[PDB]
Amino acid sequence: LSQFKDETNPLSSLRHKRRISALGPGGLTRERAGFDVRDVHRTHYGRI
Amino acid sequence: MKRFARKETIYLRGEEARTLYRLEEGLVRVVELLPDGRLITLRHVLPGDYFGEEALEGKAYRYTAEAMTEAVVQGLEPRAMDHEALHRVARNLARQMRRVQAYEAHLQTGELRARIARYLLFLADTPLSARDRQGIYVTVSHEEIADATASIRESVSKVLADLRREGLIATAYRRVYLLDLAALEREAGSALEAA
Amino acid sequence: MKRFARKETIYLRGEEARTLYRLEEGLVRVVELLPDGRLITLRHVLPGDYFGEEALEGKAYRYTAEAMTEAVVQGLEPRAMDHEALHRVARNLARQMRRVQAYEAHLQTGELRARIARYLLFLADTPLSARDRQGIYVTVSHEEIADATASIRESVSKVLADLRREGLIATAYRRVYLLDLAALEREAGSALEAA
Amino acid sequence: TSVYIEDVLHEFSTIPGVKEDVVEIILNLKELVVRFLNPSLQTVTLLLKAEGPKEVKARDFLPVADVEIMNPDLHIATLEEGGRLNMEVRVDRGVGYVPAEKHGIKDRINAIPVDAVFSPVRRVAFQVEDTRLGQRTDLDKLTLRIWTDGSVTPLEALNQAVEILREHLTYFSNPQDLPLEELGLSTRVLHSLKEEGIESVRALLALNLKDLKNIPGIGERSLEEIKEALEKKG
Amino acid sequence: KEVRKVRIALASPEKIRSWSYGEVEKPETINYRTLKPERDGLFDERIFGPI
Amino acid sequence: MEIKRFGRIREVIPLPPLTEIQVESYRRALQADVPPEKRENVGIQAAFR
Amino acid sequence: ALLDNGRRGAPVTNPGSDRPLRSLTDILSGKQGRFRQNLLGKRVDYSGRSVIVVGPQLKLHQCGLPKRMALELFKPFLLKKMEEKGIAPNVKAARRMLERQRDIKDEVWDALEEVIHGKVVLLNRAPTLHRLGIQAFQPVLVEGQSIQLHPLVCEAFNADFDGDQMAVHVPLSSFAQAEARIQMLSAHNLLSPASGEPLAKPSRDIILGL
Amino acid sequence: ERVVRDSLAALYAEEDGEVAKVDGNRIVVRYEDGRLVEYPLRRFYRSNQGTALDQRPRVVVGQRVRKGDLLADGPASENGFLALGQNVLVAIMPFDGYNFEDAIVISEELLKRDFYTSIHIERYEIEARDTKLGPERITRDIPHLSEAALRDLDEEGVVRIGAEVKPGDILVGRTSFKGESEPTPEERLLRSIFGEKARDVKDTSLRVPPGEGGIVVRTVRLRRGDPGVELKPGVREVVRVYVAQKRKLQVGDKLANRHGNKGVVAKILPVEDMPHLPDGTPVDVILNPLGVPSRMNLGQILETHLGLAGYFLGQRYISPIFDGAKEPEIKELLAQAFEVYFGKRKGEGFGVDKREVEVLRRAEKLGLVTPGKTPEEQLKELFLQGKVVLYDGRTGEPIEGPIVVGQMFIMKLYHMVEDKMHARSTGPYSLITQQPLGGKAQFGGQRFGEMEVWALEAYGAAHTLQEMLTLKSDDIEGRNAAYEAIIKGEDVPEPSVPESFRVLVKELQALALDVQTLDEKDNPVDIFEGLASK
Amino acid sequence: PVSLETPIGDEKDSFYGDFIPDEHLPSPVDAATQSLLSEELEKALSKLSEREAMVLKLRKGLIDGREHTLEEVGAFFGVTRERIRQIENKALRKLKYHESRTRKLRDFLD
Amino acid sequence: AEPGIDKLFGMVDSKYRLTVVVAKRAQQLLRHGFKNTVLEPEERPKMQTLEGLFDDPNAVTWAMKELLTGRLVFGENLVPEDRLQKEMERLYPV
Amino acid sequence: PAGTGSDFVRFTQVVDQKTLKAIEEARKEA
Amino acid sequence: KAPVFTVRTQGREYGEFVLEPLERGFGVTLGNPLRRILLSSIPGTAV
RNA sequence: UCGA
Ligand SMILES: [Mg+2]
Repeated sequence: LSQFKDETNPLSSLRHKRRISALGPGGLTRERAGFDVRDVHRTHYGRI
Repeated sequence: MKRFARKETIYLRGEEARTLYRLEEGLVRVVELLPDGRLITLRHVLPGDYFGEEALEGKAYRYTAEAMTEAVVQGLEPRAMDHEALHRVARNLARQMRRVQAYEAHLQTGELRARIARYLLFLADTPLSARDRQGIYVTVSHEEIADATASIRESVSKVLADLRREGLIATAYRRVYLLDLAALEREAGSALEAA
Repeated sequence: MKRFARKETIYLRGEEARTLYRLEEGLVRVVELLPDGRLITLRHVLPGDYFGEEALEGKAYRYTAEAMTEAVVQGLEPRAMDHEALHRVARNLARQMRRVQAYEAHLQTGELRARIARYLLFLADTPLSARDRQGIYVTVSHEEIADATASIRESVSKVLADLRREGLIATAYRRVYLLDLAALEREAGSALEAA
Repeated sequence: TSVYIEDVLHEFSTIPGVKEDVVEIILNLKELVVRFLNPSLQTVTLLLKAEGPKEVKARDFLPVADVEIMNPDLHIATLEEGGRLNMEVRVDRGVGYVPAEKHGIKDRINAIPVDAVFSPVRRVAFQVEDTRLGQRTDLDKLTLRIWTDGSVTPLEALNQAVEILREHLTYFSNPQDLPLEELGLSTRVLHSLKEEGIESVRALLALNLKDLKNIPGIGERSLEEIKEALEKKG
Repeated sequence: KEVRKVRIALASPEKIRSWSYGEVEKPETINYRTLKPERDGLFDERIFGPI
Repeated sequence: MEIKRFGRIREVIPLPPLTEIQVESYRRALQADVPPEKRENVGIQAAFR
Repeated sequence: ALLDNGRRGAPVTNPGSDRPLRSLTDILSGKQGRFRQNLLGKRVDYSGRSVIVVGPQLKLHQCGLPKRMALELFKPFLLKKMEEKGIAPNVKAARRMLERQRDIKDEVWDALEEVIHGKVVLLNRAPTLHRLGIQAFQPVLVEGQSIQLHPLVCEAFNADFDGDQMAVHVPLSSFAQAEARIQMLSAHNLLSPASGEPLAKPSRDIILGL
Repeated sequence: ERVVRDSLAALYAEEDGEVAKVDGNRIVVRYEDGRLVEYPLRRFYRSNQGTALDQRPRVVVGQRVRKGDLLADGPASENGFLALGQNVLVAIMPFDGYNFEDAIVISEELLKRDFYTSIHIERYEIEARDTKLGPERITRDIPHLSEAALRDLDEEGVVRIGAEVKPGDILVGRTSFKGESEPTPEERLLRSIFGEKARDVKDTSLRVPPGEGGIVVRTVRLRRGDPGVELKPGVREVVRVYVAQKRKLQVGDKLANRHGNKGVVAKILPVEDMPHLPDGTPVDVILNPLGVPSRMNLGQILETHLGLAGYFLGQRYISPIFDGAKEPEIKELLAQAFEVYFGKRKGEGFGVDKREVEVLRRAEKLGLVTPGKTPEEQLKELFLQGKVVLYDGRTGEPIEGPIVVGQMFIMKLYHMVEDKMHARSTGPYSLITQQPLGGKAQFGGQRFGEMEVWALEAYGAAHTLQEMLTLKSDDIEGRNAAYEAIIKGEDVPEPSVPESFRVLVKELQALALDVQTLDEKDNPVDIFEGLASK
Repeated sequence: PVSLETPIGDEKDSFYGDFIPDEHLPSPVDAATQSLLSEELEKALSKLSEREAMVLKLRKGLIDGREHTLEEVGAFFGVTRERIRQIENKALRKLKYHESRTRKLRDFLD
Repeated sequence: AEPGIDKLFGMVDSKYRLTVVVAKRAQQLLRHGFKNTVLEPEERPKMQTLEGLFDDPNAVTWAMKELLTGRLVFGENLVPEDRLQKEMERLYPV
Repeated sequence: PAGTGSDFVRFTQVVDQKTLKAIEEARKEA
Repeated sequence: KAPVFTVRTQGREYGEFVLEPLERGFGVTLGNPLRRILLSSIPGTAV
């Protein structure tokens, strides 16, 4: 979850700080994640 | 800046003359190698002297430069010299011309004994010389003396042996001690330009 | 600018070196007079070469310059030379260093016969040479040959007489014709740098 | 084609007292239009020295003979109190567009090569309109509109263009001296003749009797070989 | 000779000992000071050959 | 130069601080600008407790 | 643990790490195992890679190959050629000369043109789904750092120019060169091995114009 | 604006006040409070991805500023607004197949005026440490090197600031004490022939990798025993050299817009070859229309139209998400723009062109304009559709139909050919596998994987495949003999057993499995060649 | 020490040891260089007479792998030490001259 | 496309046999220095240098053209290898 | 064992008519 | 330098004319006007 | 984490 900062331009780092990952320790692996988790939920409206 | 060991060469004949050199410390010899294998000393490069002169006019070195002692030399780019540098080079080259012509005269003046005495006295005024209890001395081989007295090793060794029997000099380990400066001076007749 | 006749001197040893010279036409010799009275040729100055170099470093000339032919020389003031002139002087002095070292090597290489052949072949490439029906020739005396071959007149005359009897050369009136270039080339072995 | 600014080592440097960076300064210098009055003049070095709270324009360049600045109102750099701008720019004559990497021109060590936009012509448009010569209709009327930077005149540019086109049209006309070093002559001949300011048989031919024999290296042994060479080719 | 076949089979302790150029009697690898391999160790030159 | 903006939708509030998701989180975590006696039981404090 | 770690019970790890130690079994098997990584495939010499660019002016059997890339790929051949021509005394000097980029003169480029004459190179694009994922092209040296690809083969590679990259390989032997020029040449493979239908065919802009 | 403001890259004024000083390096502001605050500016700093982050002052000395007013612009920003690229004049049309499959054609004019030019800085590092063989030293004195090679190095061996370095050039000089070894008899004879003693130290100098290089903008040196600095154990000194380069847009570079349209630059044409407006204005970028319909991103088209309107009206627009400028208003703006684009010409004393008449004919044949209207009215009708008359710069003849031309915002992405171009003849190999390394940074070779092998098998190219599996990889004797053969002009020799197979065999032996290579007579064949059995 | 199997990246696709070169085994270039050196050495030695070439080969270990001393080479040719050292020196000198002329072996001096 | 590739495929029952013939012939040409060619001085493949027309260095091109001429004979068990090699070294030394 | 590596086409020999005839004469005179 | 102009003709009905080398862009600069003139302005006869 |  600690990543090398992406600072090609201000928007890059700005976006990087606002990103949300389902991976990492205490979370999904890539094989664990099926359709249910990657899908766009109706509740994502205004949030994700 | 670059340091060279004894018998190590700074540059070889026929090799690209891209660099001009100035001797900072030690003694360098400029020599020519014949097909028959005979080596001849053409001139002596002393501290402050410029050599590798071929870099100023040609494309390749015509003669071989060999360090006779531990030597410190400075590399220089010919095309990058200012008025002052060219002045120093000109003056020094003139000095080396005078000394090489005097050396020319020396090579054809007097018998082998005189030439050997004169060369020893000359080396006495070079970085090839030093001093201890036994007296002043020069670190030089019989082969080099032969190369710089227009003769071969054997005869030089003979004459040096004569001088040992006469008490003028003493020798061991490529090291020759000049015991009687007056006698050597008388034998040489005329002195050789040391600068 | 000044013209000099054969055997006339441009400057003498021990005289004030206020003037630098450049040879425009002819052939000049730089020589030294030894205590025994022997005259020795130290180096050859060809058209375009700078001599009287002592003016650039010292106060007086150290050696004597004698014209071997009708010669045209140009006087120059050392302190009034620009960058280009200093460049030319450096290049030419380097060339003369190379040639005087080659001459040095020549003086100690081979027997009298070989040295004489080599010197004749060298002179063949100088303003001292010319050609007619009999063939190519050089205008030079036995004495001068002795001065430039580390020998004495008599021996030179003897060797030249041998070469004349063998048909390699012919001589009269200080004038030597080279009849067999190939044979002379073989006698000399290695050529002497003419440029 | 080149720019040197005092105490400035490279293009990415920054100058104390000056607002604009070096890159921006060079960028501004790219807009400079320089007119050479002398047709034989192929290069000029302009010098500029300014300081204090002033906005440096093109006029501030030290005037040079036969050199006219067409756009003296062009801004270069804004200077502050204690700000000092001392620079030399090299302007050359050329054609087309030559990038900095291509020419690599440096008057001195700290000199910065500049992208060279040589073409004085800013814009070219042409209009074709209907016209009639009494009896024949649908005839063409050609109008050429040319915008330039002022260094060359539109008429001059047009004339040069037409001349180029004509000269190129001439190429449809025709349907369808060796180096001595290679000649194989004597080694002494090679070295001497070469380093004697000549490298060909043409020059050897130019060398008259009071020239060839004057050479320090050349004598009679050389003349032999030379003659032989002239016997092989004629 | 040309390789036409590759056989795979279990290896007897005898065969394993025939492969072996020596026994590794020590857990040591290389000396911390000299950096040279330790004798009878995993990197011993006496067993596996000269460096 | 002129700037002409379209759209009739009036937003009653401006965009939130974009890095607040980081800033406020870490600020809450450290409680550095909060005097020790007035600290809430959260973050580092909660860890110690 | 030594033979097969993790096989039975909890995998033994180094101190201060959750990473299981790598045993012989792990070395032998798996995507990273000896078989799939180093045996059924390998990293290779005389290979390169770059971004692809459309080459409409190219012939079907040609591709644009950057001069620097070709200089590296054919480097030994170039050394030999530089030895044949008087550019260098020997191979060592030629290499010493190629080491510095500023020591490179214009005759060596001509030499490089001489070297690659009649020879072909292999272009590859991942994923390589069928045999046309690799094709042979006669290289035409071009300025620039981009590889130029012929349009017609774009379908077989499923290649496009949104930043796709391709790899280049140099067949060394006379046999390999023969195989590439005869069997693997793009112009010699015009039909799909699957359907028998033409693979190299007009598409996009070509179809549009016609 | 808000993105730039929250980004913190750009600099703003804290309170109301007056600007005291404006410099390249700093800006001093005097506020209402009377307090004098000095803000230093970040100049040419190297980001994580090697892009240059630098701030430029947008204010002048003595300027009155308010609270929250812009003082200095950050990187990738223009007057406080986000600048991710440049605004270019784009034409949507195929061009000689150079636009094929999303490829992009650009004008050299872009390079001329320094559009899409970017600054990039790379960081190089080298350590000199204590060894058991003696200390590593960073020095200008490097064995067997000419003065030409050491030219740009200072007394200490570090390259001088402002020097131009190219591949092969020395950045930091370093010598390391040679490991002990016995010279071959050949080396003995050579040493004797030249009469030169073999030097104790070896040249370990840090050099510029292939494809890189530029101008040296900074040098940092950290020694041992100097105040404020301490390195890891064993390390005497560390030197860092920062090299920057000006990158012009070139063939192979990647461009993209905000609508998902992306493509690589395949061709840079001279201005005379570029399609142009009747008034002589050449376009900048040529985009293929084939990319639009399948991708279904129509935003770029509207951006092109509104960009045209803005190009002629000399203004910019703000179109909010989902509530923006709709078609009618854009048509209106297009009319207002057409007035300037045409009315000017008519005032200049010029009428409609013949080729414009022909194009209009073909246009009414396409049903784009209504038949019977004047040429001017028809040109206006086309201009309202975002299409204009375009002339082919090569022929001078117009394009047979009206073409969409307008201002588009296009960005230059981080993927550039200069970074990605790589090639390898021979080089470093792996420890265990003896196969070439991976990656450009290690000077590695390309991976020939399972599927590639499948391809070669399907081609029936057996000797090529064998080359891949042996001579170009882990066959040591094979690759040596191959290199020697190629440099000697000989044909390559028959390959040998790949080392990874021997590794496989020994690893299987470690698992107590006996793997035996057999001949046709089932007799053992030794692939270890006298080495592995007693 | 650190594990060679230390993972690089968040994928299991790469190891640290994969990025570590082998400095021990000589690269193709080195072998080629040595071979060319031997061949140029033979080329240069073909100038010399058979006896003085055999001398050099015996002294420098090109033959039999061992360096014979002046006494052993002399005993092999049945001649006095000083003489064999003299012809060795002369041979080496001629080698220096031929080298100065041809410049063939200079590039192998690295 | 390679010149006469269809006709070359015509001469063989298998493309791979064509490849083998071409490769081996190229090896012969390289080994013997092209002096064993079946081509005529006007049939020799040319390459344009800066100087002018020179002999094509590529042996595969040579082999393919030679094959196209028809003057070459290819097959299995035509002659023992040693005898072939020695007769070739006798007719065209190295 | 496929393509040019297949045992079917692998052993194929090439020979020019001149050398072929030479070999033939050599084999006839034995 | 002055470009070479090469001509290869078959009878009186057909011809090929090569001009090389030319400066960049001049190929079509020369090529286009000649094409237009040859088709339009070359004098001839017709029924 | 990227690129295709
Ligand atoms: Mg793609």
